[PDB]
Amino acid sequence: IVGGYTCGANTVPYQVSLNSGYHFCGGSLINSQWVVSAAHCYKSGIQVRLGEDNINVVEGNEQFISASKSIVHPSYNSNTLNNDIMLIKLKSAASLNSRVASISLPTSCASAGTQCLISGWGNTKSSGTSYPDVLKCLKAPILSDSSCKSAYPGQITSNMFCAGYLEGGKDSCQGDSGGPVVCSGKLQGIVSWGSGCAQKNKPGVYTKVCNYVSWIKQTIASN
Ligand SMILES: [Ca+2]
Repeated sequence: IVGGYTCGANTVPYQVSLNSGYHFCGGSLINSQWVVSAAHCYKSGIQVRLGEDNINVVEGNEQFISASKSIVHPSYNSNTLNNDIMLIKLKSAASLNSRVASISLPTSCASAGTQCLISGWGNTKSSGTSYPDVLKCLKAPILSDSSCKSAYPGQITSNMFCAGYLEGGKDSCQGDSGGPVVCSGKLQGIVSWGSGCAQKNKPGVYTKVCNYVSWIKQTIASN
């Protein structure tokens, strides 16, 4: 997250870190046994880390649980990033409390102008590299589809939205991918892609979760 603020420990209780020896992507806890992330974060050997603030220090609220199954969306396209969404089943259920909690799926899609909260452990610089140990947060609005398509001609599908600031300076970044965009208490986006981070006229692009609720619910019910 570029241009954000330190969230505070366990203030984003649905945020997870995906770990394969190191943090590589975020995700969101949607019930006690399932996480949703970005398909481009797929790899084998995932440990899901719940209850994290500092990802390099054991602080006392963590739960570390291996994945048993990963399910990339049937229609994910790695070249265009269309359908950039993946479900991860935990080997055992997490213990839920005020510091480790699920986020609700949306019943309706959010409109442009709605303010959302984006969070992650990704790079904090638009030039160069500095990775934080503690969770960072950013408040940002959903942009109109017309603004989004004008920023990224030929690249925005109906399964994507832009959020952020056309003036730049505040955005998600590398290492935030897979993490949550929460608006009005519901999961509306997944950090997906952008051109650099925090550049003028290049806001972040997010997977539009409201298009996937049926697939998510059916998949959980059967797996
Ligand atoms: Ca920790």
